[PDB]
Amino acid sequence: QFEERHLKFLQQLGKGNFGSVEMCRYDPLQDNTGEVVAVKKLQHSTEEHLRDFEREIEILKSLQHDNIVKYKGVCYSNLKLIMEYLPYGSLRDYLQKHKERIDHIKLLQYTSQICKGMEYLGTKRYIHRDLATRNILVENENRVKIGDFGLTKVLPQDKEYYKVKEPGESPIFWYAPESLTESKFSVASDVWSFGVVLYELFTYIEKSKSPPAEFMRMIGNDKQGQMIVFHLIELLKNNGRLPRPDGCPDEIYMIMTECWNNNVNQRPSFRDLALRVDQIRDNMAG
Ligand SMILES: CNC(=O)c1cnc(N)c2cc(-c3ccc(S(=O)(=O)NC(C)(C)C)cc3)sc12
Repeated sequence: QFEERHLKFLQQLGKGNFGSVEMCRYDPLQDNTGEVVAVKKLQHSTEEHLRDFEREIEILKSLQHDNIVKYKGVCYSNLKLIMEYLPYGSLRDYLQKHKERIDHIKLLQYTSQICKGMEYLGTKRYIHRDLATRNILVENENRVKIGDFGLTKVLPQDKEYYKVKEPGESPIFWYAPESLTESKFSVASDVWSFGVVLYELFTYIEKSKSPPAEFMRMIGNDKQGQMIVFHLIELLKNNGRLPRPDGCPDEIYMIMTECWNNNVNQRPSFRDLALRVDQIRDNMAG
């Protein structure tokens, strides 16, 4: 395992209401020859939260895939998860800061990798429940990985869905309708979220174009607080949806819209999604 005493803090990478990822240097020989790693820890340890963190760590440990962040180990005294440090960080920040270097063909390469990373999860009956460009990491120009599994749940053997309602704030603007109204999470709800990820990528993370910004405008910025979800549910029930990002090809937007089907069973699989995207990639290549 990794010793507490040998992990040097360098900087904070992410923060939340119950988590944090810091950039650290694991220098066991204290001779500045150790590698830099990412360490995630609970922002406010609660036994409930610690139990989930334990399961999260097992989830990631059971995953080994080119498009999934690598698990390096744990750190015991306050549990700490030691992962590989992807130098380009989140896809959300990367994309926003370097939009001039990333074209549509690249966005589709990232898109395809995310699909293969999600198909892999589904193969283990794992439901991510939190896909968003802020947890997709960039190893390099050409490689992205799903980098966080803090809300990931395993489907029970007898059901094709999982019900859960965790205390606090949820990323509602990425949630499928049945997840908002019924707290139901499945591969299909992951596909709904995937379509929001696709949207994100093609907006190049323009601040006014984010899902929250776009939905709040549709709902009405003069909105309340507990009633926000209620209105969001109505808006999606009447087929209201995120607009086609600027410069986004009609064939890409249709993939997004198909992922955003109210009919849970009518949404495409991650395999077919990879298929259509790779097809489009080729059609743009030659
Ligand atoms: C510049 N390089 C980096 O920044 C970097 C390098 N290596 C990594 N492995 C990671 C992982 C990151 C991350 C960031 C937010 C979330 S999150 O889903 O929002 N969850 C919280 C905030 C509660 C932790 C998950 C993971 S960034 C990053």
